[PDB]
Amino acid sequence: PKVRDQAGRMNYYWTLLEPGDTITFEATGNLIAPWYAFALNRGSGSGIITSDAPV
Amino acid sequence: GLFGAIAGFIEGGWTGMIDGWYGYHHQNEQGSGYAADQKSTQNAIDGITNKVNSVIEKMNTQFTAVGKEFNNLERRIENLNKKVDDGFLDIWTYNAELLVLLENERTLDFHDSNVRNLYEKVKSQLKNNAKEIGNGCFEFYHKCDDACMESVRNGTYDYPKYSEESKLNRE
Ligand SMILES: *[C@@H]1O[C@H](CO)[C@@H](O)[C@H](O)[C@H]1NC(C)=O
Repeated sequence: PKVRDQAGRMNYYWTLLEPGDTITFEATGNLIAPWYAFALNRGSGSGIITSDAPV
Repeated sequence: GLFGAIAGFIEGGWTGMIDGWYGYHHQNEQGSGYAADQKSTQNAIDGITNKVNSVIEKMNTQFTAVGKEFNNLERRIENLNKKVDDGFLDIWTYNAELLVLLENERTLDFHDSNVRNLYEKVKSQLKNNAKEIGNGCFEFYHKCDDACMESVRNGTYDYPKYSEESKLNRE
């Protein structure tokens, strides 16, 4: 069935590319290509909360 | 109380002694007044402060620690998480309430002990140079001026000096 007017579906995928490594995309169709990506600095012991209180 | 003094044979406290937890009220020819017993009061303050500090000190901080999220095929692990959080909540709530109960009892009992021991301390200095009323008070069989009173308060009372005079008024 249709969701938001579309009977099609798109699946979303992600990966963390380590420094110095290479990622390769090959396709003969159906690829939703990366346009922008994000270089990340990692840190521990946090998480996500839900609140309507003002920051 | 366990030691029978506070709310015991000494029915009540003294709103007139503002400068210490324990101490003395005297009346003699020179005048009348309260004076805190500094040593026992300070020992009790240090002890109780150490108790409170020790309760708070043992809670090594919780470093950044958070809730976990789960998808719709992860109900079992979500529930494991909930079991853990709830279980810890049961343990810490029971322990905190019960610990506070028991330690409160101990603190009150500690005060009762300190009062009884101060009373018996004075009693053992004075012996039969005074008669015990029973309400925490001692009545001298000899004249006891301000210097004498202070000697009583700091544990330097001179029993032989006043013994003969005491013996004279007692008989
Ligand atoms: C206690 O008081 C008496 C009487 O004033 C005095 O002689 C004595 O030096 C005092 N003792 C202390 C512990 O200072």
